[PDB]
Amino acid sequence: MNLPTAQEVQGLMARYIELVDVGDIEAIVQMYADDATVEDPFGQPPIHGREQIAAFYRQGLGGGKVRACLTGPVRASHNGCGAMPFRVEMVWNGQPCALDVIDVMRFDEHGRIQTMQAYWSEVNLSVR
Amino acid sequence: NLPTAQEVQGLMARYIELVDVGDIEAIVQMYADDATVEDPFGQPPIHGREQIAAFYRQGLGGGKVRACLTGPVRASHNGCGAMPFRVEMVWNGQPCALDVIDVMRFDEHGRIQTMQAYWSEVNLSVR
Ligand SMILES: [Cl-]
Ligand SMILES: [Cl-]
Ligand SMILES: [Mg+2]
Ligand SMILES: [Mg+2]
Repeated sequence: MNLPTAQEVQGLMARYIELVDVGDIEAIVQMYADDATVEDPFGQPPIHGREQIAAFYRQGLGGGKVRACLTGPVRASHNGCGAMPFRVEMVWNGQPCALDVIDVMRFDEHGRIQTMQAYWSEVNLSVR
Repeated sequence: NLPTAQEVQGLMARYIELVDVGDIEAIVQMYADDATVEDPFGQPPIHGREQIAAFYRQGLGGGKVRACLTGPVRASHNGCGAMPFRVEMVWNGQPCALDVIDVMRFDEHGRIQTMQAYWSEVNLSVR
């Protein structure tokens, strides 16, 4: 693949959720560019490179008990970017928690996620 | 410093509220002087307070475009947020829907510095 057209952005971003949804940490990290960055949550400094991004997803996913699902359609541009709304269900002190998130991604000219920014803070964390 | 995350859920909601009711001056009053609009994302940015009016007067001048949040605003703690919504509008004279996510930053007074609107045709439907 080259720089993903808008339909290509959509399928990639939905796969990405499918991988979070099963917790294939290594297939996730192989969707990123070797020198990608992750800002998650957006505002905290960035995480550079596949090693660090791998350490980030293992800590987040390698537990407890994380599921994820789109909560509306992916919105894709014609320059290989996109944004998607989703909800992450996890376990916290045995209490089922959920977190509403939007991730923005910019891809590269091979269909690899070049930057990801995840929008959320505690206003989107609803403990039940 | 900057609006609190909770001040972001409020500003971005109010923005939606004003789109829907169609108020252009109340939209345009939300934009800091040096703001930019990228709508769609993948174009060139629009900057100039008359240019940004004008952009809201084309879209909205007909008086019948609606809009509403389709899920919660996601607000950061560095002045920014992102929201999903659905627009009702006219295209090819047929009622249509368009799904959109806007990302916004704000300033140090609660006005908009950058707006980015993500969508393309893959997000247009015909009713
Ligand atoms: Cl949605
Ligand atoms: Cl949502
Ligand atoms: Mg699944
Ligand atoms: Mg590269």
